This record gives sequence, structure tokens and C-alpha cells, in this order.
Amino acid sequence: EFRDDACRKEIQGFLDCAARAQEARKMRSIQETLGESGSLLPNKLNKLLQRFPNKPYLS
Amino acid sequence: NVESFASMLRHSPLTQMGPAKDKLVIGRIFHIVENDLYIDFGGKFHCVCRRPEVDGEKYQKGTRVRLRLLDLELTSRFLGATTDTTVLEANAVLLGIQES
Repeated sequence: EFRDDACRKEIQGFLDCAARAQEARKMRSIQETLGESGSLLPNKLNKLLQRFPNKPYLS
Repeated sequence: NVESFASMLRHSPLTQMGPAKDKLVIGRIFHIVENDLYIDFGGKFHCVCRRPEVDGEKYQKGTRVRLRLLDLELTSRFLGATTDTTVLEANAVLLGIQES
């Protein structure tokens, strides 16, 4: 009947999950994007590509 | 008695090697950047090899090392290109240090 005293354990479980989700989302958006984890970033990949541009013409 | 260019080409060590794939050669380290070793083995282009972790201290300028050549020049023609894309370097696998 929507009494918080009888549901203390379950309330804390959801409250903890929100804290983890908020922290992970901020870390993923900032640290993971800046950390360049996994594949090379497109900004750095484009610099390498323009060093060897594709030439469909004759020079 | 003047040696012609065809005579020079025929007897040159590079020509008599044949295909460069899986051939053991001796190169000289001339430029070092961090752990990247630039080794010249007498070919047109040099090769870049990572500094081995086992004995990386010995690899210095002028040190002679053993290489297994895989390609004298790295080129490949991609989609829509009128010419091959050249890396201006050779492909080789570093094995050890040449010792006499």
C-alpha cells in the first residue's frame, strides 16, 4: 500500500541503479569518447586518409 | 672493356635474390623513433620494425639486424584509383641481431 518503511530494501536497490546509470552515462559520453577505446577515431582516421588521397584522375 | 648496365644488373646481389618473399637479409638501423626502428637492407625502401621487448636495449643506431623480407615495396590499388597506393616503405619481420 505504497508504504516506504516496508519497502526500504527494494527502494535502495533502484536508487543505487540510478546512481550507477548516471555515472556510467557521463563516463561513457566523456571518458570513453576521449579515451579513443577500440577503433581509431574518425577525426584521426581522416588525417591518415588525406595523407594518401584516392586519385580517380590522371596527374 | 666497359661493363654494361645489363652486366651490372645481372650480377647484382638484389637481382640474383629472386622473389623477396620469405628471404633472410641483413639490414642497418639508421634512424630510431621511440620504439620504431628504421632498417635499410639495401633495397629501394627501408623497413619499419617495432623494438623487441626481450633485448630492446641493444637496438641502437648502426646496429645490424636480421630481417625476413615480405615485400620490397608495399603497394595496393583500391576502388576507383587509377594508380597503386604506395607507402614508401618495405615490409619485413624483425628476427634478431646479426652476430659475427
